Amino acid sequence: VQRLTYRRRLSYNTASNKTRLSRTPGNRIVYLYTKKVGKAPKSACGVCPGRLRGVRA
Amino acid sequence: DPVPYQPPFLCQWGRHQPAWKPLM
Amino acid sequence: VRYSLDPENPTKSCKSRGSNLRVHFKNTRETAQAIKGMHIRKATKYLKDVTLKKQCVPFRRYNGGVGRCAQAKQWGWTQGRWPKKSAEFLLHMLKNAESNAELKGLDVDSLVIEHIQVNKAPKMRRRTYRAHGRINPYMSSPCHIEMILTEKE
Amino acid sequence: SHRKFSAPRHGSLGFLPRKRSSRHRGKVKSFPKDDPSKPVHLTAFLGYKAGMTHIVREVDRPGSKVNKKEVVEAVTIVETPPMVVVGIVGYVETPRGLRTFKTVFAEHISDECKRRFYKNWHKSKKKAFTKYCKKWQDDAGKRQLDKDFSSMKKYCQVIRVLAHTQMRLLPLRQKKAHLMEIQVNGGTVAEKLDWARERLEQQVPVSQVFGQDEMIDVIGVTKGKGYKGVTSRWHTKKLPRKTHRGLRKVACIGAWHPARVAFSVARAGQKGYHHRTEINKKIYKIGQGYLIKDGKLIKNNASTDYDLSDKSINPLGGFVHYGEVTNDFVMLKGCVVGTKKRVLTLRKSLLVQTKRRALEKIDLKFIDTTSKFGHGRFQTVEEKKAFMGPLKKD
Amino acid sequence: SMLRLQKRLASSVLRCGKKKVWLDPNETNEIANANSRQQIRKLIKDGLIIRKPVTVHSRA
RNA sequence: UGGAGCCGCCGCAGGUGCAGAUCUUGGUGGUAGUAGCAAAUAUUCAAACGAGAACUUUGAAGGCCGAAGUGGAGAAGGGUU
RNA sequence: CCUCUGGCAUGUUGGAACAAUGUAGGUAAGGGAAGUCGGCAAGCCGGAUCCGUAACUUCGGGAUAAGGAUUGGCUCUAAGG
RNA sequence: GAAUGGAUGAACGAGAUUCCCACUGUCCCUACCUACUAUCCAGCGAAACCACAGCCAAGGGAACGGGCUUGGCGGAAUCAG
RNA sequence: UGUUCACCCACUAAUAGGGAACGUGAGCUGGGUUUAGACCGUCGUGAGACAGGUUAGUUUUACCCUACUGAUGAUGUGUUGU
Ligand SMILES: [Mg+2]
Ligand SMILES: [Mg+2]
Ligand SMILES: [Mg+2]
Ligand SMILES: [Mg+2]
Ligand SMILES: [Mg+2]
Ligand SMILES: [Mg+2]
Ligand SMILES: [Mg+2]
Ligand SMILES: [Mg+2]
Ligand SMILES: [Mg+2]
Ligand SMILES: [Mg+2]
Ligand SMILES: [Mg+2]
Ligand SMILES: [Mg+2]
Ligand SMILES: [Mg+2]
Ligand SMILES: [Mg+2]
Ligand SMILES: [Mg+2]
Ligand SMILES: [Mg+2]
Ligand SMILES: [Mg+2]
Ligand SMILES: [Mg+2]
Ligand SMILES: [Mg+2]
Ligand SMILES: [Mg+2]
Ligand SMILES: [Mg+2]
Ligand SMILES: [Mg+2]
Ligand SMILES: [Mg+2]
Ligand SMILES: [Mg+2]
Ligand SMILES: [Mg+2]
Ligand SMILES: [Mg+2]
Ligand SMILES: [Mg+2]
Ligand SMILES: [Mg+2]
Ligand SMILES: [Zn+2]
Repeated sequence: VQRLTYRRRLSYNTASNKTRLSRTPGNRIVYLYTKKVGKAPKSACGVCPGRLRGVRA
Repeated sequence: DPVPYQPPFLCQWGRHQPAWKPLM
Repeated sequence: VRYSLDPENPTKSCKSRGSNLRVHFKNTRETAQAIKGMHIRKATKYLKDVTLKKQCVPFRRYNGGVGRCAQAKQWGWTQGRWPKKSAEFLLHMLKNAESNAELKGLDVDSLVIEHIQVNKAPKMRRRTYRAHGRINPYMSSPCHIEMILTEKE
Repeated sequence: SHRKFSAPRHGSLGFLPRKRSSRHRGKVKSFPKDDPSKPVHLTAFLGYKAGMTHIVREVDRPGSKVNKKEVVEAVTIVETPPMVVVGIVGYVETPRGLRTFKTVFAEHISDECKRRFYKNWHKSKKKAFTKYCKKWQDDAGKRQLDKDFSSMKKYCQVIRVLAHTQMRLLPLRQKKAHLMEIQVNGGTVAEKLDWARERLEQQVPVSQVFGQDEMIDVIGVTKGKGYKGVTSRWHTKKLPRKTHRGLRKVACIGAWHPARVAFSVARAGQKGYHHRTEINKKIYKIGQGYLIKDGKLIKNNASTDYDLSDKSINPLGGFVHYGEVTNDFVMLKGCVVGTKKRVLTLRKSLLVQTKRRALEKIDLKFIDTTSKFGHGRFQTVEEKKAFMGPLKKD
Repeated sequence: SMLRLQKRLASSVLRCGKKKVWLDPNETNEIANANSRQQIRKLIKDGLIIRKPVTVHSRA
């Protein structure tokens, strides 16, 4: 059980500071900072709750 | 080190303290 | 330098002093009054007994709150304590005085301490923080010691 | 103002120099008065407190509900070996008091008596009485000592005798014997001094001093308890829990204008190790020590005419913190002052004991010699082995 | 005589506590002259300092 | 003792005489080698260095914080610690 | 609360005895608030399972009302994919 | 004394009072044990306060004296309270 | 009852009256007087007042001199001990 730290200086649980656990070839676990989850575009009609298909979100 | 300042004024005896009161 | 009570016969008398010695003045004066008048070997044995807590030093003038012991009945007093730092420092000073007598060419085992004087030194100031945000002095009181041995046997 | 609720005083005003006792041995302050009608005898003796036990006896006073019944009694065993007389001392009555006149020691003084004259028996050279013992085998020295005896016989009014205990026959650690003056009360001064000269260099047992069912006085130093508080010392009232500076203290000493603290105000200090004399203690039995005619005679200590056992007053495992009593002893009703191994003076009574409670005879029925080192439940070794049976360690 | 530097360096190399760094008490000067790692690493490959095992915590 | 300026008389002038003012500054005593160095369980043995070891270091033993820690890293603040 | 990883030497000092009065814990035969301005402090009960739960009420509660029984270890049985 | 609101009122209150059941040193009536102090010692070590300093009875006084008067008397240096 | 007083129950030989800075807060408590917060009644236009009532309201320091309780001691007895 390795209690590990950050690798940056923002020491708060901000939306720009979301991490994920990753195992390395050095046999230790480390934080990797996740990219923020983007969303698919919405139609110009304004009447459909779903998002468009075929476009990379 | 700097010169120590004078001991503060302890608002010790007055209306608020019941530890010793005169005839009133 | 000058001393108090200069010796009558400086040929058969040696001298030794020490300035700004960070000891306690009262303990040093009491062990100096205990050591004053003895032979040099009896004096070193007495200071080793003070260090090993076998013979004590009677506190005769500065005896405020000083506990009693059984060993002070050799001196005819009630209070008694064993000043270790004082005994060691004016044991080193007797070692220096014996070396000075050896340099002058004096007989070692015939030396009697004729004069000893313990004066106060300039105090070493420090502080202590007490209640309600106040700062009071915390003053070391060191001593100047000077002594003369004389061939008296 | 005055005190609202009247209350008696905590503590006695008579017992309050409460210092530690300057003497360790219980000193007689008042010997009984002498009249030249009774024969000469000792009025005091000196024994060591051994322990405590029960006594079951028959009650024989009429009018009580406990008439012709059986009670238990708390008693003190005091081991009292026979003392050795090693000197005499004379006293003359002066308008300033009662002054000693001449002290004549004996020729052959034992080493136990010689230990008292030294504070350090090891580093000493044992030189006491060496030029005084030479004053006996010569003509001029014995003539001067006989002239001193004649001067004492002419001029002395009160004769005391110097007797010391025997520390050889005792289980105590110390060997320094206790010496004591005992005033010989009896006939005239000449017959008194002749009897003391006869009893010089001799043994004095207990039966020559005290007898059966006698009301005597106990003199001794209290068991010391140290620097105690005023609540333990004067038995004052405890302050309640809500107090700030303490609740085992004396609250008010006294008033403003002078009631500054007096001898009558209770304070904290020395409790115990006080000289005390307590009167009217009844002797139930003066015992007999271990004597040999063929083997040991252990029966004559604790076997009564109702028990007919083979027990001595020594408990199972001996007396706790004292030792084992091998000498003749006395046994007093009640509790005496002092701890174990304590020197203790037995004095004859100053008051004419003419009461029913004082002159009631005592017939023993059962002497409880069980183990005092816990909750003992057997009287003797053979009874315990006969009840328990064979153990593993057999 | 003074091995806080060598114990801290051995902890940093072994990636352990310094609770588990066992500096050799017999050969003290042969560790005290090693003022750095790659000398303390030479002491590792010589075996003069040993990683102490984990204090056991059973599960039976 | 000291090492470089000073005084008497006739007149003139003043920031001209201290025992106090809970006086201002500086220094020093009794108290007094006294009160105290008592919040959060605990240290012990052997060796190295040295003139010197209860507090430094190393080894061993016993402990504590018990993963919302007496742990590992940041922000404000400090600025070389 | 105890232990592992990690950290430390008990928090501005140690040694010898275990006096009073203290500070913080406890324990007391018999009585149970008679103490005191005042049950102040202290003390009783307390988790869970099975029963049972009054007056009143805004019909939601009161309510864990009040009041009882049980609780350990070992060896099984039956049921729960 | 009636929105300077009157009356009733479930639940709630570190709000203020009275009684009862159990309970307990609050008490009768105190006792004992433990840890840290206090005690002594090695080292370090202040502060408030201080006319001079300090044994009382009575008298008078500025009308409750450590000092004056008349008596009682007083004996070195200190330690823990 | 905060009570000083008062009255009542029971026991008892009897439950007499008082003083010591209206004894006694560096001995305790803070109960009610007598700070600052509040509620009610009366008065005042009002701020506010009320020996009117109620409620919650930090009880500081001795280590100094004396006195006392304990402990070493001290002066003379040539020194010590009994
Ligand atoms: Mg597409
Ligand atoms: Mg401080
Ligand atoms: Mg501050
Ligand atoms: Mg009265
Ligand atoms: Mg209080
Ligand atoms: Mg017993
Ligand atoms: Mg001018
Ligand atoms: Mg001036
Ligand atoms: Mg101290
Ligand atoms: Mg601290
Ligand atoms: Mg770090
Ligand atoms: Mg814990
Ligand atoms: Mg501790
Ligand atoms: Mg430490
Ligand atoms: Mg700290
Ligand atoms: Mg009880
Ligand atoms: Mg009551
Ligand atoms: Mg409560
Ligand atoms: Mg209810
Ligand atoms: Mg109206
Ligand atoms: Mg109204
Ligand atoms: Mg005055
Ligand atoms: Mg008054
Ligand atoms: Mg007062
Ligand atoms: Mg007060
Ligand atoms: Mg109040
Ligand atoms: Mg108010
Ligand atoms: Mg003290
Ligand atoms: Zn659409």
